[PDB]
Amino acid sequence: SADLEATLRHKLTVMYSQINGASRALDDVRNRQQDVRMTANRKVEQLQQEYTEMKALLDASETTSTRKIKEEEKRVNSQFDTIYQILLKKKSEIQTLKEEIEQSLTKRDEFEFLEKASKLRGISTQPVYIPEVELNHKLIKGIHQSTIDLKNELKQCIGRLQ
Amino acid sequence: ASADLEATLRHKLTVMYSQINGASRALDDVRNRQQDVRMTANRKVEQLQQEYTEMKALLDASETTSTRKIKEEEKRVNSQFDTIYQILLKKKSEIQTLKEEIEQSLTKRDEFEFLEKASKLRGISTQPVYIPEVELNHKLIKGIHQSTIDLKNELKQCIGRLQE
Repeated sequence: SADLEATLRHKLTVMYSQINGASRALDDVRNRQQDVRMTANRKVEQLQQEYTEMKALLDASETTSTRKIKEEEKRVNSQFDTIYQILLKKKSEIQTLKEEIEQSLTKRDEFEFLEKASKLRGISTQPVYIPEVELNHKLIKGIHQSTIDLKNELKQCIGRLQ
Repeated sequence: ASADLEATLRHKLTVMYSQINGASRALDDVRNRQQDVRMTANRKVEQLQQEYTEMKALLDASETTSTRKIKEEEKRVNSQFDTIYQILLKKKSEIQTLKEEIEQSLTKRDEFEFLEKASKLRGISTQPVYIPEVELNHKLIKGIHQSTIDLKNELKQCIGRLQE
């Protein structure tokens, strides 16, 4: 009769323990869930680094190429600077001989002219000669294409990994 | 005599005067070839620059497209745990309820009340709950992580030879 009530009392006690078992288990799951979140982020942060480091490498080759192009630009515009120099001289010197020859025929009838005149006939001049210079187009093309040949091979790697 | 000389000079002067303009035209010519050289260089930098921008867009996809794949798995697994939590909470509740019921019932002291509360307790499991093991798929993740390294290295090696 009253055995039933006392069984219930004891059961109550066991229940209390089951509840905690459940509460431990619930906390346990919430914690395995965080661990999982941590390990994910970890691996994302890891793969994020690769790409950063990839970008550093691309950024070098880009700069290193750019410079190679600019070095050529500079190479060539230097040659022209040297040609410019040479041409200005040619101009001013020819200018001087014009000025000489002209002011010589100022005084055509002095006896001294026939002497000065024949001297100036020996002083001949000639046009200015731009030599052929240009940007090395094979070198540049070579690069431009070649950086494409990278893009495409980077594309094809992103292929097989993904 | 002096007839011929002066006339030679006249002709010379006009050869010269014209060569002076040749020289000024030649000077303008080089300044213009220099701009052209500047324009063509810049073009080619600006073009080289675009490749790399486009390269970066491609790297930026794969990166995000991989990241998602990892996050999708995270979600996959935390969903399984959500389902386990659900199972466990429902257990806790059924028990906690029946404790509260049985408890306030001992106020009243009806041995039928008891028989009933006894039969309710027979329909509640007495065993632990079975947490199965849920794991992030490690092959899938390693697979990626290493594989993005396998990219870095092959991108490095392209940049090598495609730069010497």
